[PDB]
Formats: sequence, C-alpha cells, structure tokens
Amino acid sequence: GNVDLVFLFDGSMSLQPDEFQKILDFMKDVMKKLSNTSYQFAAVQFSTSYKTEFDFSDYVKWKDPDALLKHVKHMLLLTNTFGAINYVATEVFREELGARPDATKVLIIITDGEATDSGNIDAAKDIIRYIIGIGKHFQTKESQETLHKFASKPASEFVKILDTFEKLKDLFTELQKKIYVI
Ligand SMILES: O=C(/C=C/c1ccc(Sc2ccccc2OCc2cccnc2)c(C(F)(F)F)c1C(F)(F)F)N1CCOCC1
Repeated sequence: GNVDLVFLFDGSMSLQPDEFQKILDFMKDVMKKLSNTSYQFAAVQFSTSYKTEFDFSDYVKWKDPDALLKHVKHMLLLTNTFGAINYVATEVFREELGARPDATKVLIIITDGEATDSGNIDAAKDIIRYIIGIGKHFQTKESQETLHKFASKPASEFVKILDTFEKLKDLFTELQKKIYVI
C-alpha cells in the first residue's frame, strides 16, 4: 500500500542548463500532485558519481519539493546508469534514509544518453523500474532499445522516449490522467 519512489536523474555534461532545470521541475510537479498520499520520495542525481539530493526522511519532515531540490548542483560528467541503479538499490532503499521496509519500491530513471558503464542490475530486481529517455540522443530505435535493460518489462509500459525536454510538461499532463482513488 505504501510506495517509496526514487527519482534517479541524469546530470551528464550533455544536458544544457535549461534541460537539467526542466527535469528538476518535472520531479517537483509530480511530488506536489502526490502530496499527502501513501507516496514518499527520494531524489538521486547521477553522472559519473551518485548523490542523494534528499531522502525519504527529508521528504516526510519538510514535504516541500522546492526546498528539497534547492541545493542541487549539475554534475556535468558521464552517465553511469548501471552504477546509479545499483547505488539506489543498495544505498537509498534503506531505513537509515527513511525507506519503509514493506513498501512497494518504485524507481523513475530520467536520462538523455546511453550508459557509459557496464554490468548488471540484479540488485534492483525487487524494484518496479520506469525509464524516461529524452532528446536527440534517442532518435534511433537502437538507442531506445538500449534503455529496456534498465526498466521493468514490458518496455511498452515502463519505457518512455521524449523528443524534447519541453515534452516533460506533456508527460505530466498524461500522468495526471492516470491518477485514481482506488
Ligand atoms: O506509482 C506508480 C507509478 C508512477 C509513475 C509511473 C511512471 C512515471 S513516468 C513514465 C515512465 C515510463 C512510462 C510511462 C510513464 O508515465 C506515463 C504513464 C504512467 C502510468 C500509466 N500510463 C502512463 C511517473 C512519473 F513520475 F511521472 F515520471 C510515475 C509517478 F509520477 F507516479 F511517479 N505506480 C505504478 C506501479 O505500482 C505502484 C504505483
């Protein structure tokens, strides 16, 4: 019944300042819409390294997406997606950071490029994983296919490709049409 959701967002060199900002604003829009629900949130920036920008405990105490992401600094390096997903699985989904042990775990990965690392995501198998690929780096079918290995199956449900960062607004509009009292 409880949902612990992690935004895992790309901070690579390829992102223009306005594009990075549009990611931040998308995340804030989602959190504001799902205030006072069974959702609790954490946000992790990934590039070459990984940083928990705020954790679940932070969200519970402040419930203020604007304040929680206010100190985010764009890393401007690579795109270590494998390492990032593993970091979330092992280092973020923990009591110490306010994760609830019996909650449904969800990961929202937001990226504008292919992974610069390798390996596996076995550690994250118990997490429902969605991935949003954004921009000109994902023009080809082949490039989009590379993201499937990070998301839950089927790709038709868990993988979304956006032409531009402006389309995050459209995605947020679409998302809200899927909100229900169950
Ligand atoms: O809380 C959630 C999920 C929330 C969620 C899901 C996706 C996404 S993005 C996404 C990324 C890839 C593909 C589509 C996507 O969204 C469109 C969509 C969603 C659901 C149904 N139809 C269209 C998002 C996003 F955060 F907006 F990115 C969420 C949530 F907002 F809730 F956190 N769930 C579903 C799994 O079981 C627990 C409840």
